[PDB]
Amino acid sequence: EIVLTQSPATLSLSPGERATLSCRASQSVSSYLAWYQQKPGQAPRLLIYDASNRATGIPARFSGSGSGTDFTLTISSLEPEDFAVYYCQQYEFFGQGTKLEIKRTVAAPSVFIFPPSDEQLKSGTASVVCLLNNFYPREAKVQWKVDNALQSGNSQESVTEQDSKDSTYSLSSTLTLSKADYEKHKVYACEVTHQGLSSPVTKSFNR
Amino acid sequence: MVQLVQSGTEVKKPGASVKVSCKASGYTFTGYYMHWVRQAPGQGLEWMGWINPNGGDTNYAQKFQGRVTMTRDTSISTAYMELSSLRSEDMAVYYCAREYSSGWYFAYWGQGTLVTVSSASTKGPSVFPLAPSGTAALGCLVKDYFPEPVTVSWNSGALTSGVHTFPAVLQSSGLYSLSSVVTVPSSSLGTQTYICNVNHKPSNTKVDKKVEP
Repeated sequence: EIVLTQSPATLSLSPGERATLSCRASQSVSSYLAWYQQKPGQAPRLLIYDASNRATGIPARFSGSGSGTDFTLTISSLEPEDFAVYYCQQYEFFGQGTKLEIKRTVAAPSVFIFPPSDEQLKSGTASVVCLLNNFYPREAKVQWKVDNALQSGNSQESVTEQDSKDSTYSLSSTLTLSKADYEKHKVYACEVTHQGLSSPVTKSFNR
Repeated sequence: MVQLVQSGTEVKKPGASVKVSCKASGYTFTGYYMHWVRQAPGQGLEWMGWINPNGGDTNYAQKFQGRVTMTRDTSISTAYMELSSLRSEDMAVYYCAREYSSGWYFAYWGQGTLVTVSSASTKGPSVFPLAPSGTAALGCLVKDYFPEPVTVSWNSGALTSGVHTFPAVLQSSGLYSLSSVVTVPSSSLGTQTYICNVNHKPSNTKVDKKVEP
């Protein structure tokens, strides 16, 4: 019906910088738009209503503007408290959200691979874990290869929240197979592609 | 001051119904529309409907029409949202929110109610080592448990630097899984003990697993 496009999906800035989040409506259905803030582990919080009216108790560094189809939330001089998720809203429609991330210099991941444990094998399951440690930006590509054959749809990724000290991310990728399938193949490898790596990094082992 | 206090956590099987309450205080209950908004784990906000506590008129999102019922008990200043035929996609945090005056926006929010949808039963995890080999990485795999959460410490909390406990991932079996890892100097692997202390309160599981190279 009506779609609200928030731009960008992620905004990477340093404390003390100006953030400008964008919300575009497919068909202009109101000059009035509301902005909400959601910090980790908290309920959403209204910042702006009717495009430019600041809610009660909201710091003045938050200001909204725009009319028709284009709306903007400005956060003057970002503070550590502000790196959160922000949503725009018109009537029953919500934007997909924009995550405000702490920016830092690119950091390549340290990659480690962990074979299944003997104890787990005894139980008839094999979990191969690939660890990507302390990297930035969050965009990372992990590719499992069993006997040099690409896998698909049989792995799961989990990513930590940006670290409070060095602002890096870590990522795990778990390949889960049955004991039978795990012992039919010899070579297990996880290939990592990241903008901080000049070429992909592969960590592998023989069962 | 305005206050919206919702009911506590819910755990339901798929196909059941759930009724979340939202008790309002500090203002004229009938004077302001109440909306319901939900947030599934790790994604955005989704509007469900509103009720007008003055008279009881409702307006539901099309995707919940016939499934959801919003009511209010003016005599105890409480609004309710009942969702039936629960699906796995209904697992989310549900919020009640009040309009400030008459504009369609959410000025006052309840604290939120987690509604878990699962066919699984309480179960403690199996803890498997992630054996390592200037820095080396090791960890522990905490596999197949329900419900969340588990807590992982290293050397009884004496080791906190470099620790990374990943968010749990819901497997297709309905059970959760996560790994906790830590980076340590390579020069100490042959003599330093590394024990992950896993705690799953629901199952009374307290497993200490030594992680040797």
